[PDB]
Amino acid sequence: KVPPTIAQFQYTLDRNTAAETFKLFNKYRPETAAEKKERLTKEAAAVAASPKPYAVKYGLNHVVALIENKKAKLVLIANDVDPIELVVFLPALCKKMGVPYAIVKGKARLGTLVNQKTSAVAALTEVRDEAALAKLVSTIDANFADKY
Amino acid sequence: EKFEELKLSQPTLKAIEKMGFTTMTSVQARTIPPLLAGRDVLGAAKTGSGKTLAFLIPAIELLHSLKFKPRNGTGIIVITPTRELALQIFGVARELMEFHSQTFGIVIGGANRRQEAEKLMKGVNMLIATPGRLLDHLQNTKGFVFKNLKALIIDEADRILEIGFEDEMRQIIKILPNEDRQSMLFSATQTTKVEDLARISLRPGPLFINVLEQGYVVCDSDKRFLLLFSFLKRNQKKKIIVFLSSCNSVKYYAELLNYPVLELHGKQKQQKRTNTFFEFCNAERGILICTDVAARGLDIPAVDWIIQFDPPDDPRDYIHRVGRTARGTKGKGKSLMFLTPNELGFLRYLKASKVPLNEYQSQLEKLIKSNYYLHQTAKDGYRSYLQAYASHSLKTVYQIDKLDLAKVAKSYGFPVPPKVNITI
Amino acid sequence: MPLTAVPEPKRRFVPSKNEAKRVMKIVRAIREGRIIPPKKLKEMKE
Amino acid sequence: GAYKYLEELQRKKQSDVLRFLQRVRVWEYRQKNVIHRAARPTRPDKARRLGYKAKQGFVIYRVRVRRGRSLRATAEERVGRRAANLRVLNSYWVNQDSTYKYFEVILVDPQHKAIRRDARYNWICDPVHKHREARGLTATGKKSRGINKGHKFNNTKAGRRKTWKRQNTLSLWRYRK
Amino acid sequence: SNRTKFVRSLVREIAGLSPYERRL
Amino acid sequence: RSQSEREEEWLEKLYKKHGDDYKKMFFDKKLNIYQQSEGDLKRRLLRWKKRNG
RNA sequence: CCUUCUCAAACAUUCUGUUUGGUAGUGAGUGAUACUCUUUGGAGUUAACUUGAAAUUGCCUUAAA
RNA sequence: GUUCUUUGUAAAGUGCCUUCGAAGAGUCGAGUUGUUUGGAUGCAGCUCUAAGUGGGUGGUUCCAUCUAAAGCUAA
RNA sequence: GUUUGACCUCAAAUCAGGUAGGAGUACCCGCUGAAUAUCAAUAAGCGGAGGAAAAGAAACCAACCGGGAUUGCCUUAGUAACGCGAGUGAAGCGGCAAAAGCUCAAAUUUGAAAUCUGGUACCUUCGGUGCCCGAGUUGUAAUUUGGAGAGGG
Repeated sequence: KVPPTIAQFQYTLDRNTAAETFKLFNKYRPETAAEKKERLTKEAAAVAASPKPYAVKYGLNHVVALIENKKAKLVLIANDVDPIELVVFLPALCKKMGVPYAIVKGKARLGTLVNQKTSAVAALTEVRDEAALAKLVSTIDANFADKY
Repeated sequence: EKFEELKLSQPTLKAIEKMGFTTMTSVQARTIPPLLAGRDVLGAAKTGSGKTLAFLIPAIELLHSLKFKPRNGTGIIVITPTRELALQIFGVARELMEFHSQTFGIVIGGANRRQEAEKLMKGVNMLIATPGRLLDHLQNTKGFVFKNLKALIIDEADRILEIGFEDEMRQIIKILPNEDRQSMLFSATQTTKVEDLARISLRPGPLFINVLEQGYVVCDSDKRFLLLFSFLKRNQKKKIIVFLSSCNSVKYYAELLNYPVLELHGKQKQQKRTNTFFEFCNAERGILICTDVAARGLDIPAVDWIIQFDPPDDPRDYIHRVGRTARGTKGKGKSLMFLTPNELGFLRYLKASKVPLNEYQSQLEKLIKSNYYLHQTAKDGYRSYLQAYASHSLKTVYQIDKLDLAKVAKSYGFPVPPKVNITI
Repeated sequence: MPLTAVPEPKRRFVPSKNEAKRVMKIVRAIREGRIIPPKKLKEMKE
Repeated sequence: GAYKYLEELQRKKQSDVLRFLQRVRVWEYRQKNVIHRAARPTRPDKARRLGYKAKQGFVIYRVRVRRGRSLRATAEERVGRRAANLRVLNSYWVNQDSTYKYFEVILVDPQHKAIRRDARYNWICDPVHKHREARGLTATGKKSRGINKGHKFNNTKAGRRKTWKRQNTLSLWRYRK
Repeated sequence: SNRTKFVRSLVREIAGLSPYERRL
Repeated sequence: RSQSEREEEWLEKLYKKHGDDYKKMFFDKKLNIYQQSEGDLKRRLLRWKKRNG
């Protein structure tokens, strides 16, 4: 028994759709520090025309900058952020902007796929695979927004 | 006659020569000397007759002769009802000001209010303004230089009357100085209210000077661009003139099509402005992207189709122009009006004329997402089109609330509606 | 409609300048002989 | 940025959501020592606008002070006394109830080489900044000192004791005026 | 600023009414 | 001040591919890696020509 | 909850041309009359267009705990 | 002064055109209680608690001046 | 899974690299503080720094044809004001000494957390480089601090 704005968490994506979303997100893992460093060293050695890279967006400030621009297509939100005020308004912002959002249990689990110890949120803007993203978005909507 | 035959200043004559204009039109020849003498004037000069340059030349000459600094007044204020006409007038004036150090600017309704307010603090001496924004500007623009008023004129008095700005024009004139300032106005026709406004605004005795099947298609706001492209492709290599709301949209569409179609608008250089029209006329296969104001500049040559894509500046003006074309040519160019499903209310105006009627993407999305210049041009065209829709008089037929910005953006190739500061 | 402003910077439609700066810094280091290319590191792994 | 949303949410202090958050946080802190190390601030916007940065060298401490020498001043003094090797920069309120009031204070360690080499933060390493709260140089201390401009602070513009000394001294020149 | 007004409205809807505001 | 060797090579490539056609050079997707403006491109080309030819 | 049948021979001498065989498919929907056959027992073909992979019932255990 | 280096399609400035254009909340403020001032101000326990063309300081319809609730800085 | 991992939290190590007490005290800063108005924001007491400390670039002073960081002196002035009683007692303007402005929060680097602490081997050792480790995404660098400022030509 808490205010409606609270307890919107504890209702989350089911195991199957959550696993599917994690599998889809793992494809766009950003180049870790070691991989980027070695690739840059290789490029410099070769020097001693380029496609736009694709990666997931996870910075809370960066994600919020992408959110409200309607560029973000799907956003994942951790339900165990200690400063809950950082994420209480994010679902409402996404709903107002019409951007589908999914609450996934575990900030550590969210961060494990972006080479970070923890990550409050994760969002996707570009895609490689658009049909898979659309199907995942539809499934997430039908299983989360229409239910809760 | 020629402008060089007068006592005009050397920089003004050089600017005129660089503009490509050497001969003086009847209205220009009649009005330039009396206006340079400082006498007021009123007339029924129709749009496109060259009255803009005829008025500008005496005003620019006065600015050059007085040499007053921008901090010593406001120079010339030119009120224009339509945003498109205001932009065309500003572009024409820029050609003369290219050889003049006096500051020039614009105050257009619907544009960024803060930008115009900040620009007004620099003492603009060549100002093109709109009646609607002037009330708020004078009510809130602290420190705006508004006392000198070297010259104040109005244009398209009939359109102002139709819009109903007379109530605002009265207050603007009352607040405006009532001194030796030269006063003039022009319109397509003279009526009781226009004459009353002239009497109220003209202090001295004026130096009076004087000089059908309709086709349309119903298409969604998103499919309009693709429908037009398909129609042009099926009818490619022909001679067709397309009327567009704004010059920026014309440039964007021409650039997109070129990436066999020419462009012609009031923002292009006057020399190129005339050269493009001449080339289109003499090509026998050219395609022209232009606006209503530029088309009104000269009589439309023989054409096969008149694809009025964007809404016309004045429905009455277009309705009369189609009839005039139907009588001045034998091979009448079929008209192709585009009506939004939510804009079907225009049918009443068409029926009032009693004329017969007839009822005749990823590839570019990727290019927009990959090219910065093309994306910027598309955004500018979308903004100009929305502003032109805002600057309309048939508020019962055309409404921004009736248009889905997402569909318009899709027509322009943007996945999402770009930002626009429309007063919705 | 989106609420934000400041239209898209050119860098978003152009390869990052930071990547070029890092590549040129690595090139300078290689010229100074203080960085061994990974291909040479593979040989030195012996 | 999201920080604007955080500030706007914090503006409505008496909202039922913030009431629940505060009553949960106060109960959670009631089971901890009076002064303890905080892993991260609970009001990131306030700390960020107060000059706190998430880098090696900064420390966040939560201290509990009896309700009813201001409470913020007492908290700053206590944290400075406990954190002798750290310098108190600023502090902000985080919770209150009928029995206790809670404040969060951010501290910067001048010994860490990160702060020493930080051109924007190495100023605190100067010895003149030792125990800022002790001399009331902090934001709360300066406010309590009445340091400000205008007629409302003429008698306490800069130094309440200094003006008394100035108006009590007898200035005598070599040649009497 | 339109964005600031939007954020204020969003915060107003999220936070609901204060206990003293609820008396209205 | 001068131009870097890589910058000189990039300028030479565009000059060979488009000569003095600045407008055409602007739209070169696979040689104008950085979307430089016409003014910047022409200024750099003029500097290169003055320095070399 | 993985992922798709990636050339065989002969002649050729051209920095390699020709023949044979090798192409066994998500579904549903619309469609203005032509070649046929068993001629009642309905079956094989023939332009064109829409699509979320859309949809109501045609009588071998270390990919392990 | 003397000598080696720069470079990297690197960073800034000038005038013009163009599209945008954020601002310190348990804080200001009022109430009350202790305290200081020759100032009625400020300081301080606590109930409440403000807005963004908004807020503070001053007078005859308001007009004049700044943008507090963060911090550094030799003389 | 009658298991195995991600973190977060909490403890310990004769762990590695660091800092804190106290002394002195004329001046500085804060708290407290006597012998309803007066001795008094004094005497005494406690805590915290340096060669000076504090303050410092206005939610300022003024109602003028306006001045423009803080600080000290003369003047304002023993005036305004108050306690109208003994008595306390300002401040703007003016002249002089010396003058310096800046840094964050705030709008996306997302076409590349580009940032930083520590370990290791060298060198030109109040530091620099190659590699590794860790912090950082609940925001480390550049770009903006209202004098506006930012994306482009």
